[PDB]
Amino acid sequence: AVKIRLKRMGSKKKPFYRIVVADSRFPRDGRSIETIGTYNPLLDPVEVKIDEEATLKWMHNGAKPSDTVRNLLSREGIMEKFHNQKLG
Amino acid sequence: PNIKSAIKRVKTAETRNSRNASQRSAMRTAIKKFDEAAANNADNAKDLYVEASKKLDSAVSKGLIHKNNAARNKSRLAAKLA
RNA sequence: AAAGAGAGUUUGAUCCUGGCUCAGGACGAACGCUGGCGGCGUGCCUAAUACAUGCAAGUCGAACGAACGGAAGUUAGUGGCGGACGGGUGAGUAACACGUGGGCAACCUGCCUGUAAGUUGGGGAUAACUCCGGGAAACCGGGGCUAAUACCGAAUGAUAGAGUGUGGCGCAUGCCACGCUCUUGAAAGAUGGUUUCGGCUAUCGCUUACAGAUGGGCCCGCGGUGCAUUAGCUAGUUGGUAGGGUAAUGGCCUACCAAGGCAACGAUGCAUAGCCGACCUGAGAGGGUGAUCGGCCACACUGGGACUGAGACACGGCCCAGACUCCUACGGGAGGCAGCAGUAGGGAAUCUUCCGCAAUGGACGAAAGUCUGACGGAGCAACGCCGCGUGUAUGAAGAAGGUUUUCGGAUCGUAAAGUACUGUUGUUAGAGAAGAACAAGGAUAAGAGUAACUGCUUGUCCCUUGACGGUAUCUAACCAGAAAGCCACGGCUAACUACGUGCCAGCAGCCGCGGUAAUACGUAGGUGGCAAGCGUUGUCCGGAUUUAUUGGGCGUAAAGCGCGCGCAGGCGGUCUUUUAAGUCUGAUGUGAAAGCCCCCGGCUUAACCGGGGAGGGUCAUUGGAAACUG
Ligand SMILES: [Mg+2]
Ligand SMILES: [Mg+2]
Ligand SMILES: [Mg+2]
Ligand SMILES: [Mg+2]
Ligand SMILES: [Mg+2]
Ligand SMILES: [Mg+2]
Ligand SMILES: [Mg+2]
Ligand SMILES: [Mg+2]
Ligand SMILES: [Mg+2]
Ligand SMILES: [Mg+2]
Ligand SMILES: [Mg+2]
Ligand SMILES: [Mg+2]
Ligand SMILES: [Mg+2]
Ligand SMILES: [Mg+2]
Ligand SMILES: [Mg+2]
Ligand SMILES: [Mg+2]
Ligand SMILES: [Mg+2]
Ligand SMILES: [Mg+2]
Ligand SMILES: [Mg+2]
Ligand SMILES: [Mg+2]
Ligand SMILES: [Mg+2]
Ligand SMILES: [Mg+2]
Ligand SMILES: [Mg+2]
Ligand SMILES: [Mg+2]
Ligand SMILES: [Mg+2]
Ligand SMILES: [Mg+2]
Ligand SMILES: [Mg+2]
Ligand SMILES: [Mg+2]
Ligand SMILES: [Mg+2]
Ligand SMILES: [Mg+2]
Ligand SMILES: [Mg+2]
Ligand SMILES: [Mg+2]
Ligand SMILES: [Mg+2]
Ligand SMILES: [Mg+2]
Ligand SMILES: [Mg+2]
Ligand SMILES: [Mg+2]
Ligand SMILES: [Mg+2]
Ligand SMILES: [Mg+2]
Ligand SMILES: [Mg+2]
Ligand SMILES: [Mg+2]
Ligand SMILES: [Mg+2]
Ligand SMILES: [Mg+2]
Ligand SMILES: [Mg+2]
Ligand SMILES: [Mg+2]
Ligand SMILES: [Mg+2]
Ligand SMILES: [Mg+2]
Ligand SMILES: [Mg+2]
Ligand SMILES: [Mg+2]
Ligand SMILES: [Mg+2]
Ligand SMILES: [Mg+2]
Ligand SMILES: [Mg+2]
Ligand SMILES: [Mg+2]
Ligand SMILES: [Mg+2]
Ligand SMILES: [Mg+2]
Ligand SMILES: [Mg+2]
Ligand SMILES: [Mg+2]
Ligand SMILES: [Mg+2]
Ligand SMILES: [Mg+2]
Ligand SMILES: [Mg+2]
Ligand SMILES: [Mg+2]
Ligand SMILES: [Mg+2]
Ligand SMILES: [Mg+2]
Ligand SMILES: [Mg+2]
Ligand SMILES: [Mg+2]
Ligand SMILES: [Mg+2]
Ligand SMILES: [Mg+2]
Ligand SMILES: [Mg+2]
Ligand SMILES: [Mg+2]
Ligand SMILES: [Mg+2]
Ligand SMILES: [Mg+2]
Ligand SMILES: [Mg+2]
Ligand SMILES: [Mg+2]
Ligand SMILES: [Mg+2]
Ligand SMILES: [Mg+2]
Ligand SMILES: [Mg+2]
Ligand SMILES: [Mg+2]
Ligand SMILES: [Mg+2]
Ligand SMILES: [Mg+2]
Ligand SMILES: [Mg+2]
Ligand SMILES: [Mg+2]
Ligand SMILES: [Mg+2]
Ligand SMILES: [Mg+2]
Ligand SMILES: [Mg+2]
Ligand SMILES: [Mg+2]
Ligand SMILES: [Mg+2]
Ligand SMILES: [Mg+2]
Ligand SMILES: [Mg+2]
Ligand SMILES: [Mg+2]
Ligand SMILES: [Mg+2]
Ligand SMILES: [Mg+2]
Repeated sequence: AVKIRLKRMGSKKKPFYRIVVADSRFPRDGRSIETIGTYNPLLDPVEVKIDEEATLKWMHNGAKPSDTVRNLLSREGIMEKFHNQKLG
Repeated sequence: PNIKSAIKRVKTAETRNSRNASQRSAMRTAIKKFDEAAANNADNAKDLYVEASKKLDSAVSKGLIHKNNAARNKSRLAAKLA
């Protein structure tokens, strides 16, 4: 089951996450299908950059955001679009 | 075994082995008594194709044979019917 | 744009050829002397040797029969999913294993997403439990009782099979769409709202079918190693006919038939080796390597086999055989650190039997939640890279004391000592981060679906969680106080004087120094290179144009076969027309991420870490040009 999740990279006690699409089976920092965006939690206003087009393409093919990703996509505001394109 | 979840697997697989071997050899007997009937051109050759067909695709629903395997064998037996 | 340093050594002296040696850079390094700190990384290269002791794979009572509780509320076994992922190693392997590019009209795919049909009716058991029996123990038999989403029939339902009709087609085998006849193939309930109880209904499920996504299977072109003092190799081998088997084509297997197939464009054999992105060096072309990080492969004490499953011939699963260790009441039993730590051994050589699921990602669950030596952190080691501390300023023709002196002086030396100043570091005491998003739970609002709810999807508020760790980081004060070594000084190569020894002790990369005035041995004074280091050894590239495509040669220095006839191969006079294999050029797809390079930004700077880009192919499809080779 392919799902979108964070990927930890950076230095010791300085994490930086890169939103990727990959299977659950593959390692956390291993194979991935493609990359969507990044996520910096250290910045006090957390800044995130997303494709907003590859995500919606993937979520109509059987992709599920994880716990932290869903908060990111909701705050950015594309799960509304996933709502509207589903029923419309 | 020495992981508690592994002791169950070794003994629950034997129960599946027992049930599978029993009805897998039931399938082969129906085929065994068809091709010999086809050679003799008896009247039983026609209706021995039906339960052999019934045995083959019942095994698919039971899940111990692939649907391509069942579909293939039925076609090849039908040729021998003459 | 980029763009290349030489020196010593054959001779009485010279010019060439030619080897040897040196100056540079890099290690997963080791050893010797020395040793303050912080940040980021790295750490069994040998025995794929043998392994004490702990922990690394479980979960679900919202699928089915118990103990605390006056019968409210929480905890074994059957059953489902997961154990095929995550983690380790480099033995084997010279081949579709890998890299790159294609084909599958010759294939499969649990969980995930969408859509369409339904989820109707029965039956027989068996664990657990309860007795009996056997054995030291592992554990094995017999009798009786019970349930399920466990198991097995039944009704209905195939684009599954057979026989056809039509069309539209393609690459030969063949494909796509629709229609007709006949035969087979399915299922499960659980938790709630409503009504009434009939019944309906929400959520999670269950069966069949088709799509998408994901992960795999098979085939093919090209590419990357030594030996010819290794010339033949092969017999299911090569092709065909019929059948078997597989998810799928195929000698994959079998019977028959024929005798073929490969090789000097290097078969076969021996030796060595996981492959790549990449790393080191180099002006470049190349040469050497494949540790850490990422992708693929093979292996799991040594051989062989299969079961269960969507997926295995399965690291912490099973069966047999072998070697080894252990327990036996002698009948028999139990094991596998190339998982995280750790032990012995080998070695010149490599770390803790630590803390947490707080963050990320996994398995189960409807959810809290449980599991996670993955992963986050901490510990040891100057192993490497980066940063800066061992005090600053002024101060004598010049303190004492070393060391030398043709004895007047010179040098250590503005360095002492003195005065003035600072606290990076230190010691003490006070303040104290980010990493946290959550999930769940509570109110709402809007939607699809409803006879109506419950419930589902999205939005906003309330509440909640830190191993690191009182860590990083500030400000308050006192102290120049606790913090400098290593190698060389004849030339190459920056830096010279005394004393001791007397071909002895000794030095050495090369030339070569030492035989009672040694800038070369040993010690001092002084100096020169670096600095928390500095030297030596081992390995690789460079210099080496010393295998010369870029970039050498064969009269006398090494080097023209004693000469001819000639198969294969290499090369080929002049012009015209055509073709488009070589050649040049445009578009599309791809050459992952990380790394080198370019442009910006964050850590007080750097190392380091982010964002974007570039480069990288004798690559595939397709369109052009016609001078040159064909
Ligand atoms: Mg924050
Ligand atoms: Mg039936
Ligand atoms: Mg001479
Ligand atoms: Mg020379
Ligand atoms: Mg150089
Ligand atoms: Mg050097
Ligand atoms: Mg020390
Ligand atoms: Mg020491
Ligand atoms: Mg090893
Ligand atoms: Mg072995
Ligand atoms: Mg043990
Ligand atoms: Mg634990
Ligand atoms: Mg219950
Ligand atoms: Mg459930
Ligand atoms: Mg239980
Ligand atoms: Mg693995
Ligand atoms: Mg190997
Ligand atoms: Mg390796
Ligand atoms: Mg490929
Ligand atoms: Mg019964
Ligand atoms: Mg019994
Ligand atoms: Mg019984
Ligand atoms: Mg039917
Ligand atoms: Mg039926
Ligand atoms: Mg299903
Ligand atoms: Mg794989
Ligand atoms: Mg094949
Ligand atoms: Mg090849
Ligand atoms: Mg055939
Ligand atoms: Mg063969
Ligand atoms: Mg060979
Ligand atoms: Mg060069
Ligand atoms: Mg190169
Ligand atoms: Mg290793
Ligand atoms: Mg071993
Ligand atoms: Mg199976
Ligand atoms: Mg095995
Ligand atoms: Mg296993
Ligand atoms: Mg394997
Ligand atoms: Mg494994
Ligand atoms: Mg083990
Ligand atoms: Mg044994
Ligand atoms: Mg270990
Ligand atoms: Mg040892
Ligand atoms: Mg030793
Ligand atoms: Mg966790
Ligand atoms: Mg989690
Ligand atoms: Mg779930
Ligand atoms: Mg455990
Ligand atoms: Mg732990
Ligand atoms: Mg770790
Ligand atoms: Mg250090
Ligand atoms: Mg040392
Ligand atoms: Mg004096
Ligand atoms: Mg004096
Ligand atoms: Mg301070
Ligand atoms: Mg304090
Ligand atoms: Mg304090
Ligand atoms: Mg969370
Ligand atoms: Mg919530
Ligand atoms: Mg509401
Ligand atoms: Mg509402
Ligand atoms: Mg909501
Ligand atoms: Mg404090
Ligand atoms: Mg301050
Ligand atoms: Mg002071
Ligand atoms: Mg000099
Ligand atoms: Mg002397
Ligand atoms: Mg010397
Ligand atoms: Mg000397
Ligand atoms: Mg000295
Ligand atoms: Mg000095
Ligand atoms: Mg330094
Ligand atoms: Mg060194
Ligand atoms: Mg050396
Ligand atoms: Mg060269
Ligand atoms: Mg020459
Ligand atoms: Mg010549
Ligand atoms: Mg001569
Ligand atoms: Mg000669
Ligand atoms: Mg001649
Ligand atoms: Mg010729
Ligand atoms: Mg010509
Ligand atoms: Mg020619
Ligand atoms: Mg790349
Ligand atoms: Mg900056
Ligand atoms: Mg970087
Ligand atoms: Mg980049
Ligand atoms: Mg022409
Ligand atoms: Mg033309």
